[PDB]
Amino acid sequence: LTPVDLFDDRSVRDRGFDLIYEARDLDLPQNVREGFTQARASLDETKKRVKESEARIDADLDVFIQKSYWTEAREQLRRQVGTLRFDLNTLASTKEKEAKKAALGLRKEFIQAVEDLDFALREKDQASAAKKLEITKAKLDSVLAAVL
Amino acid sequence: PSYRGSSFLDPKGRGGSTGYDNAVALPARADAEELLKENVKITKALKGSAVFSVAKVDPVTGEIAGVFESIQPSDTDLGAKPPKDIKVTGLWYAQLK
Amino acid sequence: AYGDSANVFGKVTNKSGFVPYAGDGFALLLPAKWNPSKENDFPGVILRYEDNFDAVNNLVVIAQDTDKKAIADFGSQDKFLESVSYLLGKQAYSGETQSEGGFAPNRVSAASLLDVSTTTDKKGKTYYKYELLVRSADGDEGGRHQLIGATVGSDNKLYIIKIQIGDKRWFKGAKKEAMGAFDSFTVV
Amino acid sequence: VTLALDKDDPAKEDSVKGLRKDIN
Amino acid sequence: GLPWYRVHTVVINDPGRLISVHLMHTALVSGWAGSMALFEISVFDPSDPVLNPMWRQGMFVLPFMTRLGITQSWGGWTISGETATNPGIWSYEGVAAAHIILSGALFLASVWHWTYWDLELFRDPRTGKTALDLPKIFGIHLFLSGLLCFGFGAFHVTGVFGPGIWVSDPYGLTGRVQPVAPSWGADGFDPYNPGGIASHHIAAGILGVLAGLFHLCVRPSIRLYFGLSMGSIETVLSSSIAAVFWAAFVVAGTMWYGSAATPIELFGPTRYQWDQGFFQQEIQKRVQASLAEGASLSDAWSRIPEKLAFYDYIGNNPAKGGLFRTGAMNSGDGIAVGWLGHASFKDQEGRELFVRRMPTFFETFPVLLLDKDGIVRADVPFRKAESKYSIEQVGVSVTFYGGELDGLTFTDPATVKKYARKAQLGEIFEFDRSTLQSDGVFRSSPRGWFTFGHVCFALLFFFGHIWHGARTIFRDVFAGIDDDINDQVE
Amino acid sequence: GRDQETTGFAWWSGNARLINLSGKLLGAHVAHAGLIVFWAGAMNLFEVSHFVPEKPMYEQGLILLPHIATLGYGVGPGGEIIDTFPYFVSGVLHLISSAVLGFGGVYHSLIGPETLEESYPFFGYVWKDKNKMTNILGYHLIMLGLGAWLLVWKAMYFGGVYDTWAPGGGDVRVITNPTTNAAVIFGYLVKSPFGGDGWICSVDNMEDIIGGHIWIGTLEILGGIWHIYTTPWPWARRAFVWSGEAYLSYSLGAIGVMGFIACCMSWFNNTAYPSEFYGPTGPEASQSQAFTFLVRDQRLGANVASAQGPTGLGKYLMRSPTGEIIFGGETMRFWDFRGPWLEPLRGPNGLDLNKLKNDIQPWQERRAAEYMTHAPLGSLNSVGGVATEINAVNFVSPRSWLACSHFCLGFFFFIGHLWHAGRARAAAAGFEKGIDRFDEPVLSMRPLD
Ligand code: CLA
Ligand code: CLA
Ligand code: CLA
Ligand code: CLA
Ligand code: CLA
Ligand code: CLA
Ligand code: CLA
Ligand SMILES: CC1=C(/C=C/C(C)=C/C=C/C(C)=C/C=C/C=C(C)/C=C/C=C(C)/C=C/C2=C(C)CCCC2(C)C)C(C)(C)CCC1
Ligand SMILES: [Cl-]
Repeated sequence: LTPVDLFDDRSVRDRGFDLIYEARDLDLPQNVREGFTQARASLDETKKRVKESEARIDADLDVFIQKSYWTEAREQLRRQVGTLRFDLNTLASTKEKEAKKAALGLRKEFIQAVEDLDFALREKDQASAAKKLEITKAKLDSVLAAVL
Repeated sequence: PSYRGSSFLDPKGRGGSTGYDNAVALPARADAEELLKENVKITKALKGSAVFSVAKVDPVTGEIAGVFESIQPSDTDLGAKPPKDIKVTGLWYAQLK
Repeated sequence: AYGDSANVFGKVTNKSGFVPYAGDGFALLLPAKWNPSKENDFPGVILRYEDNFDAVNNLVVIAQDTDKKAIADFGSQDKFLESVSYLLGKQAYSGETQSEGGFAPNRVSAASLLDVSTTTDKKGKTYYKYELLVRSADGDEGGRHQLIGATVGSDNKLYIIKIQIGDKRWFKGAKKEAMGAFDSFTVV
Repeated sequence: VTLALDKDDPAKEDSVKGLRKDIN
Repeated sequence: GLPWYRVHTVVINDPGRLISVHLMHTALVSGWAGSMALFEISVFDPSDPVLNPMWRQGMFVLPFMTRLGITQSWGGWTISGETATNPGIWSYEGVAAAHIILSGALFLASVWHWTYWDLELFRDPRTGKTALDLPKIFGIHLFLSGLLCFGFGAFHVTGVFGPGIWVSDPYGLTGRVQPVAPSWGADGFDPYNPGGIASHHIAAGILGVLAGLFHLCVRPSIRLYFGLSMGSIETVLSSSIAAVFWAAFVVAGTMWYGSAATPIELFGPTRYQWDQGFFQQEIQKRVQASLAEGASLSDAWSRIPEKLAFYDYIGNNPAKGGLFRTGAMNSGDGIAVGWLGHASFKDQEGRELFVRRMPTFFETFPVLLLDKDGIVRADVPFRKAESKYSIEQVGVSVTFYGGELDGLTFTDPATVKKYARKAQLGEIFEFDRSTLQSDGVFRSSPRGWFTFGHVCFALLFFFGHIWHGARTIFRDVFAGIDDDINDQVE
Repeated sequence: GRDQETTGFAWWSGNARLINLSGKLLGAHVAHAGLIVFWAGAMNLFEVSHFVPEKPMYEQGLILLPHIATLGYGVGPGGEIIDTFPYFVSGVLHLISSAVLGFGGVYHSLIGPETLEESYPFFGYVWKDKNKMTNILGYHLIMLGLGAWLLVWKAMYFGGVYDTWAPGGGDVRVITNPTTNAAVIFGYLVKSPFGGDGWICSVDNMEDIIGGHIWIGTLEILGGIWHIYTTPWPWARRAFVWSGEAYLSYSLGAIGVMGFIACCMSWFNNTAYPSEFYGPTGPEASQSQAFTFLVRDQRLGANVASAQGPTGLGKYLMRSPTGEIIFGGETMRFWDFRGPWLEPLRGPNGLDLNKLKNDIQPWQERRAAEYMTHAPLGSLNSVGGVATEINAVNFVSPRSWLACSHFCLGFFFFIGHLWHAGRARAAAAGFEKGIDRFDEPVLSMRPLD
C-alpha cells in the first residue's frame, strides 16, 4: 500500500487553468463569464490579440491557399480570428464620435472583405481566394491604422 | 498495455482498482477456487515487436512511407484467458520536417 | 407543547447559506445544508460534516497535539504537505498497471497541488492554506477538490481543516459553500 | 474491555439487548 | 352440459356420493402423508443431529412426526443422537406405513359409498327426498371434535397415557419429547409455553363437548335458519372455508414468529432471532460468564456448543432464501462439517473490531469493521484508488478462538478479507460443496416454506370463502336475474 | 348562437355547427388568428420585461426573443444583446394588430353574415366546389410565398440575419450569396433522416437557409398561380374526400409532421437555432463536456491522445466508426455534431490533435464550459440537472421546451388527423352516425370471413 503522489501544478492557474471555472459559476454576469468584460476592461489585451489576428491573416492564411488547404483556411479565419469582430468594436469604442464612424465604417468594410474571402474559400476558387485575400489585408490595415 | 483499464468492471461488478474482488451473488462460495478471475484482475502490460521498412522517400517535401509488420498479444481479460498472438501487416506514412 | 405562533408573513432568519460553528479552540461557518457524519477517517477528528446529497462533499477538522508553537516550525509549505499527505488517502491498490490514461505507471490516483497561500487573521497566527485537485483512474466526480488549511493554536495543538468537494459539484455551486467555509476557519 | 451490549451494537444494532432500556 | 369448473357439483344433491368423494380426498391426503414420510426417511441423513439436523436437510413432514413424540426409526437411529433399542411400532416407517394402509382402507370405503349412494339414512322421513340435518350433523361432529381435543390434550400431550410433545430450552440446545403439565394461569396464553398447549386442548376440548351437546339438542332459530341459509350444504362450505383460512393464518403466523408448537430444533430458527440478536447475545453471555470467572479467550470460546454457534448464522435464517431456490438448506451453502472458530479482529493500534452483520434484507452487503463504540474503522472498499479505511492500511489481523482454527492468526490482507466476508454471515463454518454439489446461495428452511404455502393457501381460501358465501346468499339468481326486476329504481 | 337539435351537435362539438356557415367560420378564424398574434405580442413583452442583460438569453426561459435575435435585431458579435427596443417593437406591433384581428373576428362571429355566399360571391365557398377551394389555396400560397420572401429580403437587404458560423465569431451577416443550386437545395429533402444526414435538420449554414427560402418562395407564388388557374385533375377527384372536415384533416396531418420536424429542428440544429440564443443542443452540451475535460487535463500534464480509458477505447480522443478522430466517452454517439466553437479545431481527418494540443483558443473554452453547465436536461419544475440533482439552479433549456411542446402538439395533431380523416371519409360515405340496422353490410357477406 502506497500513498498518493503530488505534482507541482501551482502555475497552471497562472497560465490557463482557472478559465473554465469562471465560465461555469452562475453568480458572475455572462459578460464576465464569456470573457467580454475582461476584453473591454483591459485595452492592451485586445491590442495584443488584434496584432495577433493580423499575424494569423497577413502571414498564416495565404500559405493554406497556394497549397489549397481549404478546411484549414476556413477555420484559420475562425479560430483565433473568432474574437476579432468583438475586438474591433472595443478598440473603436474608445474614439471621438466622428472618429468612431470613421472607425466603424472601415471596420464594416473589412467584415465585407472577410465574408467575401470566406465565400471564396467555400467554393474552393483559388484564383478568387488569392485575390480576395489581398483585398482583405488592405481593409485590415485600414482598420488597424484607425483604431490603433 | 492491458486491453481494459484497472477501473474496468466485469459483469459481476468486480475489477482491479474499483470493484468487489469476489463473487458477491454467491455468498457461500464468495472466495473459492475461482480466485483466477475474481481475486486479482491482472493489468500487467505485455510487449510486442514491430518491423518497419521504409519504401519510398520524397525528400523535396520530407515525406517517407513504407510497409510495417508487427506481432503483439491480444487480450488477457484482466488475467482470465491466455493472450493470443496477432500478426498485423500493412502500410505506414510520415512527414520528415 | 409550548405555544409559539407560526411564522405567517414573517421575515426569514437565515438566507446566508452558512451556520456559525464553535467547537473547541476553533470557529468556522459550516455549509448550512450539511449534516454531521458519524465517521472518524483520521486520528484527531473533532467534527466531520458531510453533504446531505452525496458523501463525497464533506469537511473535517483534525486537532493533533504537537511540540511546536508556530506553523513555520513545521518547515515550509512544500515540506509541510508531504508530512500531512495522509489527508488525501492511500492508494489501496498495489497492482501493476499502464492502461489508465493520464497517470504515471502503477498510479491509479494523482493529486495535483494547484494553490498555496500564507494568510493570517486578526490574532497574528499564519495559516497554510492549500487547494488540490485529486484525480483518479475511474475519474469519479470529474476529480475531487481538496481545501486543506492548517495551523497550531494557543495550546500547542495542530488544527487542520480539510474540505473535500467533488469536481462535478464544484462548478455547480459547491465552490461557494466550500470557500465560504474555508475562509471562515479561525482558530482562537 | 467490551460489554455484551456494545458488542451487539456494532455487529447487529437491531439486537433485543440494544433496543430495550435504550432511554439512557 | 357442465363446464370444466363445475363438474364436482354433481355431488351437491346426494349425500352418499358426498361421503364417497370426501373419502377419496382423505385417502389422497393420508396417502400423501405416508408417501412423503417414506420419501423423507429415504433421503434423511441422521448422522449429525448437531450440525446437520432435519430442518437443514429439507425435511418437511418429519418435524411434524417428531413434534408429537415419534423420535425413533427402524434403522436404529433416533433424533436426539442415539441408537433406538426398541423402535416399537410407531417409528417413522411405522407411521409412514400406517398412513398408506389407511389410504387403501379409505379408498375401498369410497368405492363402497359411490356404488351404495342411495342409502335410506340420507332420505328424511315423511318427505322421502335426500336431506341432511346440518344443525345436528354439526352437533355430532363438534362433539367428536371436542372429544378428540380433550383426548389429545389430557392424554397425549400431558403424558398421562400418550408420549408428549417436543419441549426444548430457550436456545435450542437441549430438546426432547417429554410430558408437560397444563398451566391454567395467565402463563398458559404465552405461546412459548408448552403447558398452554395442554391447557388449551383440555379447556377447549371440554367446551367443545359442551357446545356439541348444545347443537345436538337445541334446534336453531327460524330467523337464523334463513339468514344463514342453513338448509344448504354450501353455507356450511363457505363457513368452513372461512374457518380454515383463519386457521391457516394463525398456523402460518405461529410458524413464522415461532411458538412452543414450533420448536427450533425441528423447524429451524426464526428470522426474528437473527434480527434481534437472539443467539449472538447468549454466545456473548457465555463468553462473559467465563471471562469474569477467570479464563482465557480460547478456553472460553471452546466451552460454547457447536450447535449454538450454528443457530447464529445467516444461512439458517428462513428469510434468506428464494422462491425458486429449491430444495434443502444443505443444497445452498453445503453440509456443515465443523465450526471453524470465532473470528476476532484487531488493527495495528491494538483495538478490537466487530464486523457489521448482514441484515436479512440484503442479498449483498458491504463488509464493515466497527470498533467498540460503533464507529467504522476498516472496510473492504469498492474504490481502492484513494482509500482511508482499507484493511491493508488499518492493519486488520484476525484470530480465531475455539473451533477448527483455534489459536491461529491470519494477517494476510487477502485472507483477512475472506474471513471478514464470512463473519458478516454469522459464525464461521466449514462446508462441503462436493457432497451435494451445492449452488452457493442460500435456501429457506421448512419454517419458511410452510409459511409460504399456508399464507398462499389462506389467501386463496379467502376468495373461496367469498365465492361460496356468494353462491348461498345468491343461490336463487345463480343462473341469471328475473325479467321484471326493474322495480329497484325510483 | 345556435343549439343542438337544430344542428345535431352538442355543446362540446359546437364549432362543428359552423362548418357550412361561411361567415361565422371566417370570424372563428380571424378571432383565432387574433389570439396567435395576441400571444405573440403578450409573450414577447413578457419576455422583454423579464429580460435581464447580465444573464444569457437561454437561461431566462426566453423562447420568442431568440427568434427575433436570430433575425439579428439588437444583437452584437458573439450573441451579446445590444439593445432590447427592437424586441419591444415586435411585441407592440403584434399586440396592437391583435385588436384589429380581434375586432373583425368578433365582427364576423356576431354581426357579419352567417353565410357569405349570396351577398359576397367572391368570398363565398362551398366545400365541394373544387375550383373555389383551390382558388383559396392559391391565394394563401402567394401569402406564404411572399412571406418567405420577407426572410430573404431581410437577410439579403434589410440588415442581414445572425450567422453563427461567421468568420470572426457569430454576428449579423448580410447573406449576399444565397444558395440557389437545386442539387443542394433539393438534396436536403431527399436526404435520409438518420444519423449523419438529419433530413433537413442539418442545414449547416445560413446561405442554404436563405437560398432555400428563395425556392420555397418562388414555388409557392408559382404554385399559388397554378391553383388559381386550375381545378384538381380527375385522378385527384378519385383520391380525395371533398368535404370541409376532409380539408381540415389534410391540414392536420401536414401540420402534425411539421410539429415533429420543428421538434427535431430545435433539438439538433444550431444554425437556424443559434446556440448563443437557444443554448447548446443535446449533442452540443455532451461534446462540450469531453472538450472541457480534455483542456482541463492537458494543463494538468496528460497526453490526451495516448490516454487510454478504462474500456480501452480512449478517454479523450477515439476513432469514429467511419474513421474520424472524435471525442471519447459516451459522447461517441454525438460524433457527427458540428459546432462553430468546435469546427475551428477540426481538420479533414476528424479533429486535428496537433491543432488541439497547441491552438485551443481561450474563447472556445469559455463557450464550451458555458454549454456544459447549460445542458438541455432539467426538470418539470425547472431545476436543471440530471434527475439526481439538488435544487441549486433554475434552468430548463429553451430547446428542451421547444422540442417537448412541439412533439406533444405534433403528436396530438396527428391524432387530430386520424380523427377527422376517419370521420370525413366516413361522413362522406354516409355511415358516420352508425350502422343503418336495415342493410347492415356484414349481414350481406359470406361467413367464415
Ligand atoms: C386417527 C388417525 C390418525 C393418527 C393418529 C395420525 C397421526 C399423525 N398424522 Mg395423520 N392423517 C390421518 C389420520 C391419522 N394421523 C388421516 C385420516 C389423514 C387424512 C386427512 C391424515 C393426514 C395427515 C397429514 C397430511 C399429515 C399427518 C401427520 C400426522 C402426524 C402429526 C399430526 C399433526 O401434527 O397434526 C396436527 C393436527 C392439527 C393441528 C389438528 C388441526 C385441527 C384444527 C386445529 C381444529 C379446527 C377445527 C375444530 C373442529 C375446531 C373446534 C374445536 C373445539 C371447539 C371442538 C401424526 C403421526 C403429519 C405427518 O408428519 O405425517 C407424515 C402430516 O403432515 N396426517
Ligand atoms: C404446503 C405444501 C408443502 C410444503 C411447504 C413443502 C415444503 C417442502 N418440500 Mg414438499 N411436497 C409437497 C408439499 C409441500 N412441501 C407435495 C404436495 C409434494 C408432492 C408432489 C411434495 C414433494 C416434495 C419432494 C419430492 C421434495 C419436496 C421438498 C420440499 C422442500 C423444498 C421446497 C421447495 O423446493 O419448494 C419449491 C417451490 C417452488 C418451485 C415454488 C412453487 C410456486 C408455484 C407452485 C409454481 C407453479 C407455477 C406454474 C403453474 C408451474 C408450471 C411450471 C412448469 C415448468 C413445471 C420443503 C421443505 C424437497 C426437499 O427438500 O425434500 C427433502 C423435495 O425433494 N417436496
Ligand atoms: C374446501 C375447499 C373447497 C371445496 C370443497 C370447493 C368445492 C367446489 N367449488 Mg370452490 N373454491 C375454493 C375451495 C373449495 N371449493 C377455493 C379456495 C376457491 C378459490 C380459488 C374456489 C373457487 C371456486 C370457483 C370460482 C368455483 C368453485 C366451484 C366449486 C364446485 C365445483 C368444483 C369443481 O368442479 O372443480 C373442478 C376443478 C377441476 C376440474 C380442475 C381444477 C384444477 C386446479 C388447477 C387445482 C389442481 C388440483 C390440485 C392437485 C389440488 C390442490 C388443491 C389444494 C387446495 C391442496 C364445488 C362445490 C365452482 C362452482 O361453484 O360451481 C357452481 C366455481 O365456479 N370454486
Ligand atoms: C378560438 C376559440 C373559438 C372561437 C373563435 C369560437 C367562435 C365561435 N363559436 Mg365556438 N367554441 C369554442 C371556441 C371557439 N369558438 C370552444 C372552446 C367551445 C366549447 C366550450 C365552443 C363551443 C361553441 C358552441 C356550442 C357554439 C359555438 C359557436 C360559435 C360562433 C358564434 C359565437 C356566438 O354566437 O357567441 C355569442 C357569445 C358572446 C357574444 C359572448 C361574448 C364573447 C365575446 C365574443 C368575447 C370577445 C372578447 C374580446 C376581448 C373582444 C375583443 C374585441 C376587439 C374590438 C378587441 C363563433 C364563430 C356557435 C355556433 O356554431 O354558431 C352557429 C355555437 O352554437 N361555439
Ligand atoms: C407551446 C409553446 C410554449 C413553449 C415552448 C413554452 C415554454 C416556456 N414558457 Mg411559455 N406559454 C405558452 C406556451 C409555451 N411556453 C402559452 C400558451 C402561454 C400562455 C398561457 C405561455 C405563458 C407563459 C408565461 C406567463 C411564462 C411562460 C414560461 C415558460 C418557460 C417555462 C414554462 C414552465 O415552467 O412550464 C411548466 C410546465 C407546465 C405548465 C406543463 C404544461 C402542461 C399543460 C398544462 C397540459 C397539462 C395536461 C392537462 C391534463 C390538460 C388540461 C386540460 C384538462 C384539465 C381538461 C418556458 C420557456 C415562464 C418563463 O420562463 O417566463 C420567462 C413564464 O413565466 N410561458
Ligand atoms: C399548401 C400547399 C399545397 C397544397 C395543399 C396543394 C394541394 C394540391 N395540389 Mg398543389 N402545389 C403547391 C402547393 C400545394 N398544393 C405548390 C407550392 C406547387 C408548386 C411546386 C404545387 C404544384 C402542383 C401541381 C403541378 C399539381 C398540384 C396538385 C395538387 C392537388 C393534389 C396533390 C396531391 O395529391 O399530391 C400527392 C403527391 C404525390 C402523389 C407525390 C408523392 C409524394 C411522396 C411522399 C414522395 C414525395 C417526394 C418529394 C420529392 C418530396 C420529398 C420530401 C418529402 C418526403 C417531405 C391538391 C389540390 C395537382 C392538381 O390537381 O392540381 C391541379 C397537380 O397537378 N400542385
Ligand atoms: C386546427 C385544428 C382543428 C380544428 C379546426 C378542429 C375542428 C373541429 N373538431 Mg377537431 N381535433 C383536433 C384539431 C382540430 N379540430 C385535434 C388536434 C384533435 C385531437 C386531440 C381533435 C379531436 C376532435 C374530436 C375528438 C372531436 C373534434 C371535433 C371538432 C369540431 C368541433 C370542435 C369543438 O367545438 O371543440 C369544442 C372544444 C372543447 C370541448 C374543449 C376541448 C379542450 C381540450 C380538453 C384541450 C384543452 C387545451 C389544453 C391546454 C391542451 C392540452 C394538451 C397539450 C399538452 C398539448 C370541429 C370541426 C368534434 C366533432 O364534431 O367532430 C367533427 C369531436 O367530437 N375534434
Ligand atoms: C389399495 C390398497 C393398498 C395400497 C394403497 C396405496 C399404495 C396407496 C397409495 C397412495 C398414494 C401413493 C397417494 C399419493 C398421493 C399424492 C398426492 C395426493 C399428491 C398431490 C400433489 C399435489 C396436491 C401437489 C400440489 C401442488 C402443485 C400442483 C405443485 C406445487 C404446489 C402444490 C403443493 C399446490 C394396500 C396394498 C396398502 C392394501 C390396502 C388397499
Ligand atoms: Cl462520457
